[PDB]
Amino acid sequence: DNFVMPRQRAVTVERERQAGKQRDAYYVTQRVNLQRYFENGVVSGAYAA
Amino acid sequence: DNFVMPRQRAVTVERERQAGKQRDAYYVTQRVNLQRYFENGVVSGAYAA
Repeated sequence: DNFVMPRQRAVTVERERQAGKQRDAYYVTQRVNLQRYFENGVVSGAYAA
Repeated sequence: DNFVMPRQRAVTVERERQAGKQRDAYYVTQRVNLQRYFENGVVSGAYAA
């Protein structure tokens, strides 16, 4: 529960038809992040060094 | 009446979508000029010195 991902825009596939070049360009963008409410709730384990 | 408004095209708004930069480009243009039939008809009063 401590960690939540925020999002401004989802995954969007917008196509652009270039003409002088016969190719069609596809653009996919996304606005996301990962933050936690408070500074706790995650613990890591590592080998003995 | 000595002055005129030579005009070719009026004020036009062109909307362009540039998907590569994901900008909306807006262009406004017009073609105008100022002319007089004869080389006279004006007078201006300036300050001293």
